[PDB]
Amino acid sequence: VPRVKMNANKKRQPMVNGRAIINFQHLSTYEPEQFEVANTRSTQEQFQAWYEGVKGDYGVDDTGMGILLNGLMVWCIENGTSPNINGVWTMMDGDEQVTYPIKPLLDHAVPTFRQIMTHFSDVAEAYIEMRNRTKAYMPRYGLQRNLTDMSLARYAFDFYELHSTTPARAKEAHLQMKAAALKNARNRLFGLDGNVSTQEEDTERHTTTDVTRNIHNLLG
RNA sequence: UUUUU
Repeated sequence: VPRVKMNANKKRQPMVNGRAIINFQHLSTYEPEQFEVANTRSTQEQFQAWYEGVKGDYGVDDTGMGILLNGLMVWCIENGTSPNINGVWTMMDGDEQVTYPIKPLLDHAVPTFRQIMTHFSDVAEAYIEMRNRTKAYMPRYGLQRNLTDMSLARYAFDFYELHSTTPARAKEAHLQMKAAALKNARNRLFGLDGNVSTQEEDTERHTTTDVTRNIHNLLG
């Protein structure tokens, strides 16, 4: 008495013209990563374009970017990846402090800069645990949110990506800090258009006329 | 979706 193996498909199906459109053979093997089909982060083409833009502006090569990306990621952990950031971002070269401009780093991000840094969310999460083994390390973003749980330091930056299995109680904490940080976020599409209104005067000026025009139909 | 500095 062998054991039968069950496999179910079809059932309802779209059936646009009497036959199914879904390729169930391909659907069985089509199991991509959740972050590869999410619209909350930049695509591979957009991320690749951003990478070359930073190279052409800073002038460093591939090995230089590897060092810079580590410093930039740490800076983005402490300081949020807001589109309004300006000035320079700093990294420690052993003992001295070196600064790099922020403006060229924001120009080549086709989507918002937070989507670009979302690609570093998995690496950034591992960085916090590496720091939180012998010392209490809390990112400045988590300090500004008044998060009193040091165990939930893995999730203390604004470019963190939610996962199906990685967070269990951190989902509630991460969303609460997002709501607190976005309590007074204005959303205006337009504002201060480039037109200055005013008007245009098209009238000839002659010595025989007055400041504006001649006087007619006036008696006295 | 964005908006978290």
